[PDB]
Amino acid sequence: PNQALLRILKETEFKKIKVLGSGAFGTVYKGLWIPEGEKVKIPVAIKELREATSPKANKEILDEAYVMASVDNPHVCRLLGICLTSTVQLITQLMPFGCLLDYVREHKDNIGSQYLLNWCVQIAKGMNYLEDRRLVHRDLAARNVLVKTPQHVKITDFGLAKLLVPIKWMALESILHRIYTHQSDVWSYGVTVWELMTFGSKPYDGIPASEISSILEKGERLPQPPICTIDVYMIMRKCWMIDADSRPKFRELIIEFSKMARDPQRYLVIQGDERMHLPSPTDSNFYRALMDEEDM
Amino acid sequence: QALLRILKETEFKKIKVLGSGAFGTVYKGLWIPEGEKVKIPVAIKELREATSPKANKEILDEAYVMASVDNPHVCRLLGICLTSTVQLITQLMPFGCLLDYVREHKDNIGSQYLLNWCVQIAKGMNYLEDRRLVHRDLAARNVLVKTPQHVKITDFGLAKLPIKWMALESILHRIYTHQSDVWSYGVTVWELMTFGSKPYDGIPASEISSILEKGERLPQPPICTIDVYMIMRKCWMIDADSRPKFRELIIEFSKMARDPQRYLVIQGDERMHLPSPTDSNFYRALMDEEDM
Ligand SMILES: Nc1ncnc2c1ncn2[C@@H]1O[C@H](COP(=O)(O)OP(=O)(O)NP(=O)(O)O)[C@@H](O)[C@H]1O
Ligand SMILES: Nc1ncnc2c1ncn2[C@@H]1O[C@H](COP(=O)(O)OP(=O)(O)NP(=O)(O)O)[C@@H](O)[C@H]1O
Ligand SMILES: [Mg+2]
Ligand SMILES: [Mg+2]
Repeated sequence: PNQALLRILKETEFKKIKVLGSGAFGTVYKGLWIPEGEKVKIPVAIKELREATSPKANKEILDEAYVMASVDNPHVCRLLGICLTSTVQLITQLMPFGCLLDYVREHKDNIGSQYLLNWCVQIAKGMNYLEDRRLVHRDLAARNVLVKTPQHVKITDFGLAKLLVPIKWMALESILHRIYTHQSDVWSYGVTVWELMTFGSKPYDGIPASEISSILEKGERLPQPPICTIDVYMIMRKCWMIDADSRPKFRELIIEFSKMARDPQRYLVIQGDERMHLPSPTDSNFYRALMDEEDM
Repeated sequence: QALLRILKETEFKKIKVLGSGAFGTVYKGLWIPEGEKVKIPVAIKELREATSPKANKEILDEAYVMASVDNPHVCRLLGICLTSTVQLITQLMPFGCLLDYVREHKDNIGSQYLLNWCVQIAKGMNYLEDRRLVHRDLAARNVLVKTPQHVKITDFGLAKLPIKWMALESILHRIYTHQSDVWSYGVTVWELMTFGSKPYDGIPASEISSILEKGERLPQPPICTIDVYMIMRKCWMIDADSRPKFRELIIEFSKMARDPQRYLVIQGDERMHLPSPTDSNFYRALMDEEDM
């Protein structure tokens, strides 16, 4: 792993200036990195991990980080820099749009089927890249897709679970036997797609994680999203098959959700979809040049 | 046409006043995507002379061209807003322009850095020559820094819509060709090698065209060997067809950047900053995702 792809930061190089949110693994501040000997202050995203439980040695952390920093894909967020102190602080590119989950919740009325189906494509491509790299995310969820632009999404918090439980997003084998494979990540992908098709609903609402394994071991799955058709749900329902090797491979999902994007009026049904905002070329280039710029 | 976004004056909102010049004024702007909760830092250019609907037609037409300059080393016109007066939207560069940068880093700036900016500025200018475009307003002030290791040329085609940088023929006959930009390039390079000095300082603009014909040229920058100043001087030939072409200055500078100590003599060059691989990937990943 290119040991130059991860830059070691001294705590004096950057500043916390805001709290964007917290999760099971740490707190994420919006940050500013002042290049040594420069008057500019560049927007970053510091995530401070919480040690528990229980802690890795400084060297082993580096090794895992050198791997998270070696992630090169248009749809997978890469670890830019790290900071070892009394705590460990990860540094990534600041995403102003926030996570995808929050995005749809904000826009439950404005999304077109073209958008949704495309995000499933981008997430799948991203997960596929990770799969091809023999890397297991472990923690895939719609909260963990950041929106770079409304038409470009990426995946964060990769391999954090390896350093340091999202029960309602885990496949059965992960819950019961701590098994984590590219196929368990597929199940999580299914839940994520569910989250998207329901404009930010909560998986198993009211049902305590305590016994999610129970309902699952009894064949209980999530409601067929209101806007989905059978073609689509057949796929989701396939991602949640107790037999792991029965679930779709990511490369196949790319093709599946791609084929569906060819005519999104067919696989998805939405209020103003007949006339809802499709990404215009002249609009997309503006977004890309000003905010994106990365090869994809 | 997809390159130029006609912005509604609502979408964007000026904020800080970054500066003013010959062609207009610059503000730190904010593009607020119509349906989004995001505020995104841009760079706004309010042309200093107002404009009417007919001049607008001619303006957009150039604006499409400016929107099409797709080069890592030349700034692209992202969006435009026709109103009482025309407004242009480009990327905002926190590092500011290359001129103010050299002056506030005289002692920090080493061989490798200077000789590289030159190469880049040549690449950008060569791109404009390859596309038969005439910059007209080249100067260290027009060359923006994206990262201390990646510079870009701005205010292209703004002239079509400065004496001390202009070529002789530009001053005496308002002629602007690629070789006349090669002249402005020479002065630009000079600006840098002198860590920001003013060209022909103490000599009134109206009397600049004069001294040129008597054979007066900017002095050899204190840090320049003859391999370099020979090139700067060749850019200032009276015969336009005699000065270097941009495709050549790229080569000749690339030659020197592969052995910086020799062609540029700077005190404390031995300790001077080397752009480490990691520190670079950090800048690129964070700021310039255009593979610098
Ligand atoms: N690069 C980023 N840019 C902008 N916001 C970010 C970025 N990374 C994380 N966030 C925000 O950080 C907030 C919460 O931090 P986080 O640690 O990701 O919790 P989480 O991912 O929702 N829960 P978890 O599954 O345990 O990681 C999320 O809502 C994200 O929107
Ligand atoms: N994209 C940008 N990002 C940051 N600053 C910018 C950007 N574009 C222009 N500026 C600033 O705008 C300020 C004023 O420049 P301007 O009004 O274009 O005239 P100028 O730089 O003197 N060139 P000129 O046209 O010959 O007057 C400069 O100091 C730049 O630093
Ligand atoms: Mg997250
Ligand atoms: Mg300028």
